Amino acid sequence: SRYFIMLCDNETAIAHAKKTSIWAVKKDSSKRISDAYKKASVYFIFVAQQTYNALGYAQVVSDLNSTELPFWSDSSHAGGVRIKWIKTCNLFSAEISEIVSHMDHGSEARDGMEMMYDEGSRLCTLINYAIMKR
Repeated sequence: SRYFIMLCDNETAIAHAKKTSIWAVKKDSSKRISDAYKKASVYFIFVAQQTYNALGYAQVVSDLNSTELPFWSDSSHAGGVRIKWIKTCNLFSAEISEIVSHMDHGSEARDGMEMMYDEGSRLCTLINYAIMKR
């Protein structure tokens, strides 16, 4: 399993993705994600950019496609992927936020980056736990 963070700075993008199960992948992250999709189960963990709220996580279930992008995409995006939502939420967890704060080997997460297996596993557990506690 391989895990990537999507930092959402646009409420309409996440709302649309929660309804339509498509995400737009940035040109700078697309090569790594597409390659990972061919080699492993790939998960996107969605986090709000401004607050580090947990928004959910999903499995990627199609490869990068420049011909299927959601309406909110722009010239920074290479293509879309279809996703399968596993959990959806909108909550603040200080434990989740701390992981995001240090995801770039001690520096703050960057949108589209791949995280370590341990970080992905922990984040998915923390999302499940936060949901069951709220």
